[PDB]
Amino acid sequence: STGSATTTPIDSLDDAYITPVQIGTPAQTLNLDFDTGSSDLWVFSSETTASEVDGQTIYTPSKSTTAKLLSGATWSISYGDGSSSSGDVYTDTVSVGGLTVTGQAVESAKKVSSSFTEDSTIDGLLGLAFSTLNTVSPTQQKTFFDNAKASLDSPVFTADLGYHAPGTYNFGFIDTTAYTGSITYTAVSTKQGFWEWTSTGYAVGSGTFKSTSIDGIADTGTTLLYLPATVVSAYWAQVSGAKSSSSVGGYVFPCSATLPSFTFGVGSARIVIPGDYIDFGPISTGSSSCFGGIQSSAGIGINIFGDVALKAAFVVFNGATTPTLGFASK
Repeated sequence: STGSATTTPIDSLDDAYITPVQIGTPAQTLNLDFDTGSSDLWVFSSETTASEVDGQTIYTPSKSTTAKLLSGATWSISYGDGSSSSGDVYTDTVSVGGLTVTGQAVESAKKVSSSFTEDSTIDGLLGLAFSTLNTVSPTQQKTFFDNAKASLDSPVFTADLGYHAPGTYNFGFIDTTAYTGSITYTAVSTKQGFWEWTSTGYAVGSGTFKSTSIDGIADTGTTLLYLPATVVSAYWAQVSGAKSSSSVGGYVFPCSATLPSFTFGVGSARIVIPGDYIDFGPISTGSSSCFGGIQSSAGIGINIFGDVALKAAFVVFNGATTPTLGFASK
């Protein structure tokens, strides 16, 4: 089997991407944030505290003939941005892009933090990291990918995120029309439950490439590119008037600037992030200070190749017995 679904930016900045997902029978379509940095499929639901719902579409298990309470199971998750959610668990039929899993754990939110409530466009998350990170207790649950894997034509999914445009998540096949050149594969460590890999270095603009190992994760659920302070300083030093602002919470730059590109290494291959991908616009409405898309990871504990980096590539998440990542230009 295979699946193919379009993923759409939630706003003009590509802050996140939503993908429609069918849950239950008859189908209830929710727009989920596919997150390769977490491993829970959770949704706004008929159980979510009413004051914490503001425009999201909810899953109502009582209206699904295939929903079953997963008795005794609870979940609770906290994300890198300080957001959180928790609740109970149903199993139900879940389809993505024509690929169907029966018996998928669908984590029904009873509580969500303010950032979720305030984002009306995101109806929940669909985690695509390794199932060792799933938070369901007392019986850990599998991701949609892990449950689909054995049925897929190839044990892979691909992320093809757009810049200010829709893109695609494919499951079970690699669309050889969706990228240019060849795919370079690189080793993955699953030790922390993430798609963790080591970049071979970077360049700023037309500068020379610096060969240096940068361990980090491929995370579709993180907007920005978070790298070591040395690398980030080197990038923003090439932008007149850029500075790190403790009041704003990262590097800002004059909105009048033209940003340089940023290149990262994948083995001997190179992925180039155009400068415009690194512009996240005014810090507040009407400001002439703009927020940068490359930020320091120093206060995180991990480097994160988030959407800024991933949307410059066609990315293969190879879930074979020995997982690997692949990157191609596009």
